[PDB]
Amino acid sequence: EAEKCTKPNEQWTKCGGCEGTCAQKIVPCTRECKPPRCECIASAGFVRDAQGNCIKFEDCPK
Repeated sequence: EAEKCTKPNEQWTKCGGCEGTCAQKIVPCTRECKPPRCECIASAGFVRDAQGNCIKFEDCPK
């Protein structure tokens, strides 16, 4: 209910900062969040690729 971005994955988020990976949907972070802006969404199922590219989880290697 907040697709105000362009390319897939990168979607609007009210709290940026840290995210998830192909091994940790949620990464610990004493900080809080980055200002509202287009970015990845771990709470949805998106992870960060070694190429620093946010991609769905099913888009991971074997």
